[PDB]
Amino acid sequence: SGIVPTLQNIVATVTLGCRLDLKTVALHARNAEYNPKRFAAVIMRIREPKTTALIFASGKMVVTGAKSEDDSKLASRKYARIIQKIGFAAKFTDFKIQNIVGSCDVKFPIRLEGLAFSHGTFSSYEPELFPGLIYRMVKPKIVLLIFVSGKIVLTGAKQREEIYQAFEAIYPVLSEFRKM
Amino acid sequence: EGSIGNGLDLTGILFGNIDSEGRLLQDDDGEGRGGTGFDAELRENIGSLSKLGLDSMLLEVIDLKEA
Repeated sequence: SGIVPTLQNIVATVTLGCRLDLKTVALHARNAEYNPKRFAAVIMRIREPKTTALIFASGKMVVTGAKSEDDSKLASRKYARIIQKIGFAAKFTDFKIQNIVGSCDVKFPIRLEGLAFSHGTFSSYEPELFPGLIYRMVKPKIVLLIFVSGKIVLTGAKQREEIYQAFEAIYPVLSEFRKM
Repeated sequence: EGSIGNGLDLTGILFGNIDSEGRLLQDDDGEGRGGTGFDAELRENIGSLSKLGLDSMLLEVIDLKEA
């Protein structure tokens, strides 16, 4: 015992409280992308912090790339500003981290087919497309990627406590079906 | 006259800052042949990880279906 999951990035959603014109938002934004073949929203991006974000015409936008709360709190303000700096009336509220990303190594390889045979009612493993394993932690609800290499990822958490728990919950499941 | 299944592919958005276009990125940069970050086993898988469970976290970061 002694690994602890390390935070790698975080994702939060923000709302301007006002609708915007994706066509003009991407045309007025110095760093934005609008692909009508993927969806109906724009994609902003800044190098300080180096993160990315996608705003919707409904004002609701999602920002990702931060590694903590203060990291995302600043990235969002910058995006919401690009809109007000463009002339729109975007605001800065409804900010909340709904997904935290973490990762760590158990120091040993794990049997991908062993975990899928013990938790087939929750774990997933497709040797025809994904050589890694995907465990959908029941509580909290999070997805953990485990590769024979020993790399464990944890995304979908809603609070640092979630990522630290998801690992403390599957930590044993892996040690029980380790490979070495 | 429409499409089936509204929403964008954010399987990577929750995996580590990505461009809704499906481009996953990393707040930090790495110029080595192997360091912090996932190799090329997840990036190419994320584009297709929306068929085992990420589907939920897929539409959970881009509710672009109300305009």
